[PDB]
Amino acid sequence: SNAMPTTIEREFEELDTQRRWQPLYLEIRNESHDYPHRVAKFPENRNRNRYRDVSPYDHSRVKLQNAENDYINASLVDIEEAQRSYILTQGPLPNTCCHFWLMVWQQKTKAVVMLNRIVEKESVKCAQYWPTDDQEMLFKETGFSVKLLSEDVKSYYTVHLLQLENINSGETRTISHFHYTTWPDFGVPESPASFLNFLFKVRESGSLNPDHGPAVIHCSAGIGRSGTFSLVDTCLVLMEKGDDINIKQVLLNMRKYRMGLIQTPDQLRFSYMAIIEGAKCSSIQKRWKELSKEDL
Repeated sequence: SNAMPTTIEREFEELDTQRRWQPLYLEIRNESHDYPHRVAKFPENRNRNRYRDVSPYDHSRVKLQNAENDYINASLVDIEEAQRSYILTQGPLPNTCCHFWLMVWQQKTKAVVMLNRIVEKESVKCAQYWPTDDQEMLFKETGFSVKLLSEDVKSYYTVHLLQLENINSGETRTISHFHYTTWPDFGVPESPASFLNFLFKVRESGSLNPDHGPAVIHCSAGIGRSGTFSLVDTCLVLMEKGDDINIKQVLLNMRKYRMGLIQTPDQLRFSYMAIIEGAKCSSIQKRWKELSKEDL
């Protein structure tokens, strides 16, 4: 529709030309406001944090309602401008899987987006908090069980349909669990197409829309891969609404909700590439799907 490169396109060109991705990434690190995270650093919360230096801010943390200790390492990332809100969280610990499902229940979450593998370069990054066989999984501490209803196994992701049961009330909800299986830790998806096909499979289930609770997005720390997913999705939504977006300023605004979103210069560059390609969307999504080779 315009011959002239968009601002984002031109920024990308000269960022690449001048090899300026690391300096831009360092600028974002330098301009990121720190906010209090006292609750994360309570001594009784030590066994609730996977990583010492990845903490939710006091002002945006997700609270476990009606619990002795209401702490979970999870952040409500709220972009009013985009009518978009996500929970970003760490990969649950063996002792916080029960808190995870409580939070999914209380927040009226329909979708969980998992961007990590359980084991990455011989480090355990997440507990297996959902079943893969016909066995009901019990979370006695918060009173939930999870059962696998069905699964769709693609070449680079699986979608699990889960029955989450509040055992105290008998009430059940179907949760879509979108598991990206080939996005390495501190790394990037194989292509903008593979990432975008995944994102649009999440969108198409209705799981990111205002009529459900916030989607829960997690990886290992809930900032790198989770920040990439959330940034791209938020920038795309801002752009269709007709906003003329600065990706750097959108990232600094999302970083006010959860520290350290986007962990590498390459992740930042990939975010740009996915936003540039994503801006082009019924047939565009058809090409992404085929280029993703999801059926191999």
